[PDB]
Amino acid sequence: GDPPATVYRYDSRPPEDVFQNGFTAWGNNDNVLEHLTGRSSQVGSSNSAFVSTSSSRRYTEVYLEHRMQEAVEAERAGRGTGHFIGYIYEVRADNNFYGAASSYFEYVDTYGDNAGRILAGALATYQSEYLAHRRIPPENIRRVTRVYHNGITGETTTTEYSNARYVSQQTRANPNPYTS
Ligand SMILES: Nc1ncnc2c1ncn2[C@@H]1O[C@H](COP(=O)(O)OP(=O)(O)OC[C@H]2O[C@H](O)[C@H](O)[C@@H]2O)[C@@H](O)[C@H]1O
Ligand SMILES: NC(=O)c1cccnc1
Repeated sequence: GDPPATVYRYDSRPPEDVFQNGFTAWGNNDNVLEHLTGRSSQVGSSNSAFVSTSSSRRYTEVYLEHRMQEAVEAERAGRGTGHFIGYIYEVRADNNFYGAASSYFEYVDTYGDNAGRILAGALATYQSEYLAHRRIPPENIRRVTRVYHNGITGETTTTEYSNARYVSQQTRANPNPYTS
């Protein structure tokens, strides 16, 4: 019943960056609906105040696999090399991580939605999702799984290593919804 002590994040950026610097959110837009619909992320206004994570490692693997498959399709069509490297970061959650579901229900029951119209064509999703407000320090980042895909040979290689900067502290995600 406790909030998760560990969450996961798929990101394209390599540990030389992330292990040293942590994750910082795009900007100061802490509207939960705009984030969960994807409107404030990289593909939208790139100003979200949240860093998305999941209590489900499988969720982040599916996400990684989708991006890898896009590279595979690009090579098959002559519009890419097929090369892809994706990373799944294992992260210790603390009180600055908020459950997406509870944050979403509170938000939309108060200010409402506009389904399909917040981002265009997007519904708000949130199942195993946890939102870190503004930043995840490098000290929270435990390890990474590196998935390397050779675009021409098709071989996929997976390796794992820990972050020297990780600090073992006793924390878990916030039990409460995010409120602005
Ligand atoms: N601060 C940054 N600086 C440079 N690149 C960044 C930065 N943040 C992200 N990227 C790059 O931007 C890429 C995407 O990271 P993100 O914008 O956080 O979005 P998501 O993928 O977590 O999903 C966010 C929400 O959207 C959907 O609704 C989801 O379900 C979530 O609810 C990173 O891999 C990096 O290449
Ligand atoms: N970037 C991610 O791993 C992620 C986790 C949960 C929801 N959306 C994105």
